[PDB]
Amino acid sequence: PVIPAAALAGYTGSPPIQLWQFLLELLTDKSCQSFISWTGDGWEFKLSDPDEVARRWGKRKNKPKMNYEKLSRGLRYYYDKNIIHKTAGKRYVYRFVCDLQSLLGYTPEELHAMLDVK
Amino acid sequence: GELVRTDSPNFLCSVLPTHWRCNKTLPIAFKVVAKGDVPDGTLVTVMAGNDENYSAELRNATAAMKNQVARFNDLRFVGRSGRGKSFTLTITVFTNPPQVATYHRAIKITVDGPREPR
Amino acid sequence: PRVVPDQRSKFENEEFFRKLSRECEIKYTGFRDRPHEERQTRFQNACRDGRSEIAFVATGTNLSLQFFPAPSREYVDLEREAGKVYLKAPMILNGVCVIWKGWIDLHRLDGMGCLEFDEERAQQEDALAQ
DNA sequence: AGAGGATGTGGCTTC
DNA sequence: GAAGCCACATCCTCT
Repeated sequence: PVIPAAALAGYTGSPPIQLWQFLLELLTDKSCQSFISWTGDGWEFKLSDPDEVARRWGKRKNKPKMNYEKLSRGLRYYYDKNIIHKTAGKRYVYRFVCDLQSLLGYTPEELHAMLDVK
Repeated sequence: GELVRTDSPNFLCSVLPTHWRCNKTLPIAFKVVAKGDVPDGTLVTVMAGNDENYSAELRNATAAMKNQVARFNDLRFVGRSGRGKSFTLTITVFTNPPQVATYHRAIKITVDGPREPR
Repeated sequence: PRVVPDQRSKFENEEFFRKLSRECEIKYTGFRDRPHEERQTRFQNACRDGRSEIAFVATGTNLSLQFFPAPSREYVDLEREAGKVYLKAPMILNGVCVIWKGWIDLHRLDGMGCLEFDEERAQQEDALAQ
């Protein structure tokens, strides 16, 4: 993990980790780029293998029956709260719309390079 | 249904639950019944609030009187009333001049609403 | 029964009214979920139309107001003070003829007001009821 | 594929 | 501890 995205997002062990914070944590872990990754455009990402992301989310939240169908519902709840938005027309592509730069302390360009995103 | 007197001698209203979940459809359609004669088509409105929330957000708080009955279709309380506190309803029948009938400690709205002990 | 027998007593006795006789803090309740800019234009333009939504913050008692007698003029002021707006609106609150009076900062969207009994309206009303 | 409504649940905090 | 606030987890109906 290049940086402590989880902690920089607000996660401190106290209230259980939130779905957006968890995704952030996968986006900053080189070993997960195989199923989830930044698209290279700002804070936009694409879940290349939703079922996998779902399983992890499930295991991490101790909810064995968790599936993408249910997780995507979680994501849609962020639309109004302006944490994450959907990239219209692009399958499984979403985008953080909050101020990750202030939180993480890095600009997208910087983080992408740090993670050797291509 | 079973009506109940309001703070005005000219209006009655159906019975609301004592505690309900916010933004949740009510168990019984809310109604405002007029004793005296109110011309059909007259608009009736409802508002709510208290020392903890001066003006609660509602949904579908407008109804038209017909045969002395203002039948509200799907009235919901969105705003909360505070721990152990209830809302004071203010019913307004738009005649000329406008007639308004209140109803204190009418209902308690919370994020969860009635929940079986854990 | 549009009104109550002791139409006058209720106002000078009952705690509901007495609590609203004195200068209580009032506030515009319209479009709470909208930018402050939109709440400002909406509120002013609405007064020009003779209506608004006010609630006595302290007690949280909301009221719908119609600024007309039982395109206004003496009921909705705008001159009395650059910025403020003085409103007047009669009604039959809980079987008691009364008149709402208060002002509102066109920018703060709040101010003060109160409910003073209405000898005349009460009179007539108690006549129709005989 | 994706949006959004309805309602139950366990983590946690405040009264 | 009850009673609040939260963030989902589940299930669905619709396009």
